[PDB]
Amino acid sequence: EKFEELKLSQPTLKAIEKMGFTTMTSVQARTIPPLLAGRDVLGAAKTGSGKTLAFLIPAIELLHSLKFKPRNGTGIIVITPTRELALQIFGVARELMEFHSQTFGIVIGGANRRQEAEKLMKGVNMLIATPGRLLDHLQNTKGFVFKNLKALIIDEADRILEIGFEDEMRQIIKILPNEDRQSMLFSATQTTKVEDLARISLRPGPLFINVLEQGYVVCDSDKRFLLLFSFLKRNQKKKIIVFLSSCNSVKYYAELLNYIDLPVLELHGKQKQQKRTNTFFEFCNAERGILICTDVAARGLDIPAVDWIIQFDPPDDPRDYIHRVGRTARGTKGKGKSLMFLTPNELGFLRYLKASKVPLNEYEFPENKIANVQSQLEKLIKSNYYLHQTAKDGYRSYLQAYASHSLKTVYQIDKLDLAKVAKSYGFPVPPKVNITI
Amino acid sequence: PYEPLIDWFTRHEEVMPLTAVPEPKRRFVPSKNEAKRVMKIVRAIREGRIIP
Amino acid sequence: GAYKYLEELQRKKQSDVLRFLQRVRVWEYRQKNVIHRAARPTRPDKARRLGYKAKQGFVIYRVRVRRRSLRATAEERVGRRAANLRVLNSYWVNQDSTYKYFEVILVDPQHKAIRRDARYNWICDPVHKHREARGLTATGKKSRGINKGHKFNNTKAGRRKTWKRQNTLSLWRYRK
Amino acid sequence: VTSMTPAPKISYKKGAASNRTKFVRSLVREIAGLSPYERRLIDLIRNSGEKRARKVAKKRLGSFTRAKAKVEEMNNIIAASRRH
Amino acid sequence: QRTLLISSRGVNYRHRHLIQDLSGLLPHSRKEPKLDTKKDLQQLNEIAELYNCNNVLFFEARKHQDL
Amino acid sequence: PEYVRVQRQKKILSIRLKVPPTIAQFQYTLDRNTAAETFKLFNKYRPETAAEKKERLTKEAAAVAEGKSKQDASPKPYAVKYGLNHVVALIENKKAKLVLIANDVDPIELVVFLPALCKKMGVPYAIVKGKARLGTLVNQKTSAVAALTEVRAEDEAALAKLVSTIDANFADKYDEVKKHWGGGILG
RNA sequence: GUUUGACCUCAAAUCAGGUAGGAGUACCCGCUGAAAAGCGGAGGAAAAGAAACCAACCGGGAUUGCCUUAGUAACGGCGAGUGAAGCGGCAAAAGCUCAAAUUUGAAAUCUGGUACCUUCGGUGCCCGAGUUGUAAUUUGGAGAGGG
RNA sequence: GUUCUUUGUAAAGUGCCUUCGAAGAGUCGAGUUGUUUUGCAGCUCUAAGUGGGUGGUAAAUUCCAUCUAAAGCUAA
Repeated sequence: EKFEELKLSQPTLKAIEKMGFTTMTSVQARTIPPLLAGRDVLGAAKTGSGKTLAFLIPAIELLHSLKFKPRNGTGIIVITPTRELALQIFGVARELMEFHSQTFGIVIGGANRRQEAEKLMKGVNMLIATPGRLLDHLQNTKGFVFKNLKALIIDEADRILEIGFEDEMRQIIKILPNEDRQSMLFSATQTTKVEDLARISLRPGPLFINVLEQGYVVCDSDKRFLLLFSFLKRNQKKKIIVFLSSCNSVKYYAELLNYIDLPVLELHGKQKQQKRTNTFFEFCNAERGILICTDVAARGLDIPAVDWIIQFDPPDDPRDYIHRVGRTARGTKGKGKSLMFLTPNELGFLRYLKASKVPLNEYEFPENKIANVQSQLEKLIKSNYYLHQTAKDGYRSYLQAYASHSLKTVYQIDKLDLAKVAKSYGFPVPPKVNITI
Repeated sequence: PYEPLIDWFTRHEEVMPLTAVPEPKRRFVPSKNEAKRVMKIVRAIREGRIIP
Repeated sequence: GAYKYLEELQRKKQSDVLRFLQRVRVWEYRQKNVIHRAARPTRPDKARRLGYKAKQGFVIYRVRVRRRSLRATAEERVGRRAANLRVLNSYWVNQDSTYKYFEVILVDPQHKAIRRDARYNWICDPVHKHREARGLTATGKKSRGINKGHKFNNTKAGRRKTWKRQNTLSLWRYRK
Repeated sequence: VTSMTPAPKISYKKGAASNRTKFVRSLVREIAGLSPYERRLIDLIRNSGEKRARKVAKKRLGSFTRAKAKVEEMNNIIAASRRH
Repeated sequence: QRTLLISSRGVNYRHRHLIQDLSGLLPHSRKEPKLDTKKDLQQLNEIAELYNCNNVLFFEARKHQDL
Repeated sequence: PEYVRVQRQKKILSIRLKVPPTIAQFQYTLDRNTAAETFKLFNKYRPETAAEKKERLTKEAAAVAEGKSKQDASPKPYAVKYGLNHVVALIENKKAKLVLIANDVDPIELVVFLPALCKKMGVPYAIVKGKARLGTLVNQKTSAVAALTEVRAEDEAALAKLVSTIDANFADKYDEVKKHWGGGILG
């Protein structure tokens, strides 16, 4: 069916029109009448099917049917493992709530605690959060309007369990009310301990719908962005997609490289989704273009057969990266050459690549061929306030992305020279970011 | 008695500042208060109270 | 700013450097008079949080007192000496077995910087004559004991006040 | 008569300590050195144990929980100096 | 046995002089300066452990009226 | 007189007694040629005087008064930085490329944290001799601090070798004797 | 360089401009104090005054004063007698300012002298004061940077 | 009320988003002495920063309440 066929409030209709959605994906078209019906649900769907919007529509329907004040309650609660997925879900949800009247917020470990605290003191009518920081905010923030719980959703309980936040989740649900609460949850696969949390969460009986060499380039953390720029100039007139972690670094690298006037398309959660669709369409039809994107915005959509996969940032799911390069090779008869940047702290990832048993190719670097624009970068950052702030934001979100990373054995912040990271961003002195180290 | 000073805390060096204070706009652009004083002198010369 | 360094270093008084400076300065001030003019506050942060500004119309006296309170008497001495000045405030710096040392900020209401600059022009009012003589300073209000709390009860002068409450009788036109 | 939840006003003093003020205090600590009873106190730990150390520190102080913090602080100094 | 007598911050003078008299009574009692908290009491055990006392005595004065 | 008697009796009672090692880092200071080249550096970066400031203001204001709005272009002013809270403010970013510290301040405690603070922040501090010589290069009576951050490209190579010169001459020579209790020998 | 100069300190001025004292003292505020006197300091009022408050409630909301609380609580050879306060009702109602992180792309601040002017001042110029911090902005009820 | 001028990328306010988000130490407090009926003063000692002050509360390895001291002004 269509989104515009179903019974909806008119600002939600304007929202769906402006997000470009008319049609429905089939599994979400299945789950939406139980989503309106008020039953609990679990669901198996691929990461990036639009399954955010699938719950976003009847959640805002519930908030519209209840019309309660921002002081009145919180209601819709969203639990999501990754800070990046949290920002993507939030950025999709912003315009949806913006045509609506209610309130939207963020709770993320790695954000400023007095910020999130003051937002909770004001009250937030739709919460999106990481599991670890929720125990802090429920146990510590006073006066926060918790007793309502109109609903609750979990996304990718595989990833919560694979991180290991499930005990935190049990403490949360033991804090959570149940009788007003309905629980909806999406997870592409399932295990037993997923189902144990599901048996606690799902208050009625639910009906549920279930439907090769790599490049690796070891570089120091300062010169890696420069080498990306050099390799991108050398491979100009070849379409290449670069995978990042943080949307701020996406926007900043895109604005930077457009200031260096080589044509670059950005693709991130802060990008408006109609503009996002325009950029993806222009990349797919232009066939010689630079695409900067995060990991999971790239996960959310199928990829044309590309000259290069370049992964600059650390991965969200390395297992999904191993499956993703295999499905990329088997899907694309045109050869797509995959590479990842490495830092000399990261070589244990390589042995996990040796756990993946796929072959590996080391791609070498000449120190003579260095683009040498870093002085121009620093003069630019000392010049432009706007570029200075976007550079600081990419740096900040980059470090918070490392903070939010699961594999500590692959990534330790203690290993990293933040001076070189700042010089890669172009700062001679690393700016202060309030990060537990 | 007396004994030489222990430098336990100095020997670890901070690679970052203390405060995450955002940089102000006025550090990057030409100075505003300068220009207000300029326009003060301009208004005085337009009134002829200051001779060129 | 550097004032937080001075305050936190100031809280560690019996630390070696501060007692060294204290032991030098007590002898150095012992060379001079009972009352004299200091060029600058030796504890500038304490003077700031007591209200000092570095401009004309702010006079710093250093005063020596033998071991009322000692601090309030120290304020009364420089209040008697520089009558044209109005006493802003005072603070401890140093002491000996023989004498305690205080550093007192006084403000002149005659200087045009003080007569303008409306953060401080209130001290030009003749109701602010000799605040130390009436105990209207900070140490004066402490020794009078004027705050809010059940810990604060009728004490000495207020005791005579409530003795006054027992001493006078109130009668209306129509007797109640 | 039913309910209404106020936004709880917590003083900014009660929030936390900053990185800045911890840096300030710890940087004052090595510069100021030790006061003479602290010079006594580290030695008294090293000689006759934290029992007698806490007792002497409480005698130097007025109360007991401050003597806890003082002894724990000098233990932090010994741990910062001797191993490192 | 050794013994410890502890008061709270609440004092009236008639409320106070009894503690003096009791310290005059038991010599193995002590006359420690008064504690801050009327509410936290586990620390006193440590205090008795630091004073090697076998029975510890604590005086709570609520509102300068109740002992 | 009395004041001559006291100013001669001062610096006797100091050296007679044990000074703490956080003092006497002062007067373990920079030698002759290196301080000379440091002053040759900072006189290249004198700040603008009030007269020169007001003069340029009158020039550009007479320009706009004719109007005759010539252009809108000026790179930046570069100068030394000399406000004490401003000097500390330029640290804890860090921005101070070099700091000069006067040995003689009568409230010494204004200054005593600055060597340890630039030590932990890694800022190349140097203890200079005489705050009057600081005030001369900054159009004040005294200054007691001297921070320098922004340098033209003509002078940046001189800056780095001066930093290496100071870290050789100051940080290597006087670091262990900084820890030692100075003075104590009677007069 | 045995010279010269920055400072810093301390003196001196028949230098310029100001200011303190004494009287009175009904009321006010401090200090001392017997069987009150005294001292010191002000004003038309003074003081106090914007909670490190009161409460335990369906909470209240700077200070001041009146009525009530109340001759109660409490204290006292629990003898002589001493002797409150919360709340309530009313009068009156008013709130503000510093000190903490940089303006660093320009000490932006002010006294004084002089020349004029529309003079409880204004403008200009010049000495000074001031970075050992004068301005703007911010006093938790936050606030700041940006957008 | 009339009348003359006042802008210079001048100053401010409201909502939303983002990034931050620093405060009164010889003080608090403790002991003693005097003084007062609990404060004040002297002498000695002398702190903390999710801190501190104060009060109820307990089904008890308690919970909750309520303010921000050690800076200042303010008519009636």
